Amino acid sequence: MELVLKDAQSALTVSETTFGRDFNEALVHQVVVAYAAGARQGTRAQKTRAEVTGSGKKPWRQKGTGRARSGSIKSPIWRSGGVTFAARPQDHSQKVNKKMYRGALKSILSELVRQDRLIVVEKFSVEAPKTKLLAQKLKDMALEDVLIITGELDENLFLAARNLHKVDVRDATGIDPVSLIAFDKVVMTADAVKQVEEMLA
Amino acid sequence: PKIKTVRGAAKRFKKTGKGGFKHKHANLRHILTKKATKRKRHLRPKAMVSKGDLGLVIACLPYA
Amino acid sequence: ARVKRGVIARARHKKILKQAKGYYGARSRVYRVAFQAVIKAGQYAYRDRRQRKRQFRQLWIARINAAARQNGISYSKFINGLKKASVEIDRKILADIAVFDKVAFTALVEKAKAALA
Amino acid sequence: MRLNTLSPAEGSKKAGKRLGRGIGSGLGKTGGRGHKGQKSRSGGGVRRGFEGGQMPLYRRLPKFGFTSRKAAITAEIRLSDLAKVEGGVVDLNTLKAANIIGIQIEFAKVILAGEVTTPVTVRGLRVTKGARAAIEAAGGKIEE
RNA sequence: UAGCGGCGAGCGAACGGGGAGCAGCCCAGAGCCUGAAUCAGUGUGUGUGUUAGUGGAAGCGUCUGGAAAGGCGCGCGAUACAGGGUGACAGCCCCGUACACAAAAAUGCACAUGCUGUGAGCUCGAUGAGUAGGGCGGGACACGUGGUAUCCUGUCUGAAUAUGGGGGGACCAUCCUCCAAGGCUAAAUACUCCUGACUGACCGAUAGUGAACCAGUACCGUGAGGGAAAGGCGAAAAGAACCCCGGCGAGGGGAGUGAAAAAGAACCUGAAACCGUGUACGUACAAGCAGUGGGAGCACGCUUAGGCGUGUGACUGCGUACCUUUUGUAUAAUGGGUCAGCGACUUAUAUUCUGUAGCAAGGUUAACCGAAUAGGGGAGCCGAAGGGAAACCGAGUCUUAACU
RNA sequence: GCUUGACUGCGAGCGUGACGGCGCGAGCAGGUGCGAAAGCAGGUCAUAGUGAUCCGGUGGUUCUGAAUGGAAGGGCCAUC
Ligand SMILES: [K+]
Ligand SMILES: [K+]
Ligand SMILES: [K+]
Ligand SMILES: [K+]
Ligand SMILES: [K+]
Ligand SMILES: [K+]
Ligand SMILES: [K+]
Ligand SMILES: [K+]
Ligand SMILES: [K+]
Ligand SMILES: [K+]
Ligand SMILES: [K+]
Ligand SMILES: [K+]
Ligand SMILES: [K+]
Ligand SMILES: [K+]
Ligand SMILES: [K+]
Ligand SMILES: [Mg+2]
Ligand SMILES: [Mg+2]
Ligand SMILES: [Mg+2]
Ligand SMILES: [Mg+2]
Ligand SMILES: [Mg+2]
Ligand SMILES: [Mg+2]
Ligand SMILES: [Mg+2]
Ligand SMILES: [Mg+2]
Ligand SMILES: [Mg+2]
Ligand SMILES: [Mg+2]
Ligand SMILES: [Mg+2]
Ligand SMILES: [Mg+2]
Ligand SMILES: [Mg+2]
Ligand SMILES: [Mg+2]
Ligand SMILES: [Mg+2]
Ligand SMILES: [Mg+2]
Ligand SMILES: [Mg+2]
Ligand SMILES: [Mg+2]
Ligand SMILES: [Mg+2]
Ligand SMILES: [Mg+2]
Ligand SMILES: [Mg+2]
Ligand SMILES: [Mg+2]
Ligand SMILES: [Mg+2]
Ligand SMILES: [Mg+2]
Ligand SMILES: [Mg+2]
Ligand SMILES: [Mg+2]
Ligand SMILES: [Mg+2]
Ligand SMILES: [Mg+2]
Ligand SMILES: [Mg+2]
Ligand SMILES: [Mg+2]
Ligand SMILES: [Mg+2]
Ligand SMILES: [Mg+2]
Ligand SMILES: [Mg+2]
Ligand SMILES: [Mg+2]
Ligand SMILES: [Mg+2]
Ligand SMILES: [Mg+2]
Ligand SMILES: [Mg+2]
Ligand SMILES: [Mg+2]
Ligand SMILES: [Mg+2]
Ligand SMILES: [Mg+2]
Ligand SMILES: [Mg+2]
Ligand SMILES: [Mg+2]
Ligand SMILES: [Mg+2]
Ligand SMILES: [Mg+2]
Repeated sequence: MELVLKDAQSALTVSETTFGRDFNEALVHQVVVAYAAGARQGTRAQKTRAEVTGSGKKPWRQKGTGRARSGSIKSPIWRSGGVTFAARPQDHSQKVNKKMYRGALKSILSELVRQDRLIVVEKFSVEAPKTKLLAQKLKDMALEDVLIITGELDENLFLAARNLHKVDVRDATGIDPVSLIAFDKVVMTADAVKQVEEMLA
Repeated sequence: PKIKTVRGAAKRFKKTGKGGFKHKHANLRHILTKKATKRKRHLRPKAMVSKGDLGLVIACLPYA
Repeated sequence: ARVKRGVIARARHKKILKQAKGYYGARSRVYRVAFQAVIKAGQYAYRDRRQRKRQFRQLWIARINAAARQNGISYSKFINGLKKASVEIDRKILADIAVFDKVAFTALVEKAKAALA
Repeated sequence: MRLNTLSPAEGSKKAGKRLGRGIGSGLGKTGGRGHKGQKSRSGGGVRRGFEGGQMPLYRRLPKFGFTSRKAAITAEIRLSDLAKVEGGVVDLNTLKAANIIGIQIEFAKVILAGEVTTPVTVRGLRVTKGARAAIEAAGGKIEE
C-alpha cells in the first residue's frame, strides 16, 4: 500500500488495514447517523394537561346539561388544553462502539483513497494569517472544497482558513467521520497520515 | 427504572442449566400421617416447572 | 416537528367532493354526506358491472325470441336448432342480425329448422 | 461516498407500528386491543403472576433453601485462565491482579474447563481431580 | 442483590470498588516564653475586570423589473462570509462582525504593604453525668418485634469515668477497633425571582406563555377565586385633492396615488360550510337512502364530416345511509345540524425476543478525565460449567448405606 | 395358625390433568413376615373418607453460623 505526495515528490507507505479496506456502507451509515444525532440539542417542551395554567374546577356538572362530559379545562381535546404527549428535553446521543467508530473511519479513508479524494502532501503552510494567501495556495493546487488535516494546527493556516466556508483545517486528532465524507477533497500532511495511522492502526 | 423481581417467586424457583426452573413440590408441609410413604417419597425431589407455567415464572423473575 | 393538517386534509376532501359532482343537496356539497355517497356509488358500480352482463343477455334473448317467432319458431327451439346445426353465433350477434338484417336472420331460422327436421 | 448516498443495511430499520390510523393500516380503530375488557383499557392489564384469583403458582408452591454468604466469595477458575496471570504463579492475589476474580473473592477452585499448556504453580487454591492432572501433565505443580 | 414483607401488594440496603473534591482545627488550663501565626476589620498602593464608548476592509457595468441585493460580465476585502437592515436573495449600500483600543467617577477581584483587634509555639496537665446503660410506651434504621443488634426519647431510673468506656446485627468468651455525653470548618453538591450573551431536526396566532395586541386586562363572583377574545394596507401614506348621487348621512360611482386599490384602512393570501345573480338542460299523472347499470332528446364545442367531447338526464333494471354495539340492525338501538381548524398507543428507564452491524471465547465500558462525538478510564456487567438447600464436589453433581 | 410388607431407599414404563397435582407400576438395593417349596406381601375387592401456600410448634441432622470459637436464627429430613 503506497500513497504519493504532491509538494515534495515521494511515495509514502501506509497500512492496507487503514487505507486499503473494503467500504462497509452499513457500518459507515450507522456512525454518520450517530454523529448527526450527537449534534442535536434536544431542547424543547410542551405543556401536559398538568402544566397548562388554569383551575382544576370541573367546567360543568357531570349530568343533566345535555353537553359532553367535561373534567378539566386543560383536557387535550380542548382548544388551549394540554398536549397529550407533551415533549420534554431529550438526549438524542447514541452509543457508538469504539471498534465500530474506528472501523467506520478506516472504511471512509480507504474509500477516499479509491475515489482519489485523499491528497497527501509533505507540507501545507501559509507564511502569514492572510485569507488571500490560502485562497491563492488552493487555486494553485486546483482545490476549492477541501478538508486540510495537519500534524500541528498552526495559527496562520487556521486564521487564513476561517473566512473560506468551503475550507476547513483540522489537526489529525480532530478528524470526524462526517467531515471526511462532506468535503470534496481531503488534504493530509505526511505527518497527519502517520498520526491517523497510529490512532487507528 | 429497573424491573423489580417478584421476591416470593425468587424464593420458590431456581433457574437450571438449559434455562428451565426447578421448584419444590406442594403437599409435603403437613397432614403427612394420612399420606402414603410412596406419595411423599415422590414429592421429595425437586421438579421442573411445566411448559404452560414457564411464561408466568419468567415474568416474575426477570433477573434469573 | 409540529405538523399542520390543512393542506393535505383539503386535498383529500376535495378529491371526494369532485367525485360527488351531480349528486343532490348535501351529497354534492358536504364532505360527510358526499363520502358516503361516493362509497355507495362505487359499491353499486362494482355490482352493476356484473349486472350489465345479465341485463344485456336478457335483452338479446328477448329480441331473438321476437324475431324467431316472426319466423315461426320459439327461442328455445331456435337455439337448440342452431346448436344441432353447429352454428356458434352468440346472442349479441343474433340479436344484432335480428334487428339489422332480417333476411339473414330468416336464413339462420331455416338452418335451425333444418337441423331439427 | 457522499452524505446523500449512504444507506442502512437491508432489514436493519423496520418501521414502528402506528395504531389507530385508519382501516388500510390493519391497526385502525381498536389498535390491536380487540373489543372491551380490562386489557383494552388505557393502563389496563393484570399484574405479573396474576391468574384471575386462583392461588398463583409462586404462592401455591413452597419456599425452599437458604442463601449461602460463602458462595458469594467463592469463585471458579478455568484452566484457560492460568496462563493469563503475570509470572506463572497462580494464587488469589495474582488472579485478582489479572481481573480473573473479583476483589472480594476469598476462595477459588481450578476446574477442568479449557486447556493449560504452559507450566504453572497453583498456590493456596483448591483444584479438581481433573484440573490437577491437567496442570501436572502441562509440567505444573500445586502447592497446598 | 442481601434482606424486609397479611413473606401479599410492595419496600429495598450495606460491605467493597471506580471517580469529583480534599483540610483540618479549637475549648473543657495553667505555666513557660511572649504576642510573632492565621483569620477578620479598616486604609493606601499595584495590576485586572465591571458599569458609557472609539476606530473597524473591499463594487462597478449591463439585463429583467415598480424597485435589484437576482441574472450576465469583469473586479476587490477577508484574523471580518456571525447576524440584522436596505423597494426581490448584498462579503464590498448601511448597522455590525474579526481585530485593535478606551474611563473623570463608582465598584468587584487578585496581589503587595501599613494599621486595629485575634493572639503562634513548647513542656506539663486535663479529657464533656441526670450522661452511657436499663424498665415501660412510641418513633427511626431497607429491617413491619421478629432470634433483632444499632440510633432517637415521652415516662420511671441510672454507671464506670482510661486500672475505664463504646462498637464489631440476639447473647457470651476471645481478639480487633474506636473514645460518646462540648464546638468550629473551605471544596466537590442543590436551585434561578433576576442580568448579559449565545444556541435549538422547539412553536408560529385554535400553536407557543393565560397574555405576540395597554392581559392577570375585559368580564364573572360577596369573597377566596375564576378568567377570555383579539396579530399582518403598502417599498413608501404616496391613507384617495376635486367632481357626481345621497340627509352638509351611511354607502357608492368617477378622478387621482401606487407595481397592484378585486392592496382603500370592514385593508397580504383569501379555502369550506352557507347565501345569491346569470346561462344550458331537466322538472307540474308522479311514489321510497336519491345512486348505479342501460338510455332517448336538447344545448354547446370539436381536427374524418364524421363521430367524438362537455353539460343535462325523459324513460327503464337493480338498489332500506354511515358509525358504534351486537347472536343479529333499514332498523323505530347509539352518535353526528354543516364546514374549517384542533383532537387519542407517547416518553424515560429496565428486561426479553427478532432483524441488522461490529468484534468474537470473548464482548463492552459507567461515572469521570479530556476544548475534544476523538482519545483516556475495564470500576463493573454479560459470556465461556454445572449440580446441590448448603458445606461442598466439579464434566459432572445431587439423591441414597449404595445404585441395576 | 404364625405374624408387622400398614417396611426404608428408589423406580423402566404408563394413565389422568391448563397447571398445582393425582393415579397405576414391574424391577433394583437394604432389611423383614408367612410358606416344605414355587412363591406372596410397599395396607384393606376397587372406586369417597379431603385442604395448597404462608406463619409457627416438636424431634433429628454441626448443612449454615455477619471479626473468631460457640450460640441464636436459618436450611435439610421426619412430623404437628
Ligand atoms: K473555514
Ligand atoms: K394485539
Ligand atoms: K446587477
Ligand atoms: K447583508
Ligand atoms: K435514660
Ligand atoms: K475494647
Ligand atoms: K388559563
Ligand atoms: K389563550
Ligand atoms: K334509475
Ligand atoms: K344491545
Ligand atoms: K333509546
Ligand atoms: K426492546
Ligand atoms: K443484536
Ligand atoms: K447421573
Ligand atoms: K425386598
Ligand atoms: Mg397550549
Ligand atoms: Mg469513549
Ligand atoms: Mg416440614
Ligand atoms: Mg411548523
Ligand atoms: Mg359546490
Ligand atoms: Mg384486522
Ligand atoms: Mg369500542
Ligand atoms: Mg365482550
Ligand atoms: Mg379482550
Ligand atoms: Mg386512566
Ligand atoms: Mg377465593
Ligand atoms: Mg475487575
Ligand atoms: Mg465597516
Ligand atoms: Mg415582494
Ligand atoms: Mg470524651
Ligand atoms: Mg450506645
Ligand atoms: Mg436511653
Ligand atoms: Mg437495649
Ligand atoms: Mg426501648
Ligand atoms: Mg419502634
Ligand atoms: Mg454490642
Ligand atoms: Mg394564544
Ligand atoms: Mg392565520
Ligand atoms: Mg364618502
Ligand atoms: Mg386579487
Ligand atoms: Mg407582501
Ligand atoms: Mg384580502
Ligand atoms: Mg309530465
Ligand atoms: Mg293516471
Ligand atoms: Mg315523494
Ligand atoms: Mg327498486
Ligand atoms: Mg340485544
Ligand atoms: Mg338488513
Ligand atoms: Mg326494529
Ligand atoms: Mg325513520
Ligand atoms: Mg338510528
Ligand atoms: Mg348506549
Ligand atoms: Mg343525535
Ligand atoms: Mg455454579
Ligand atoms: Mg378385608
Ligand atoms: Mg371397600
Ligand atoms: Mg407473616
Ligand atoms: Mg461468629
Ligand atoms: Mg458478631
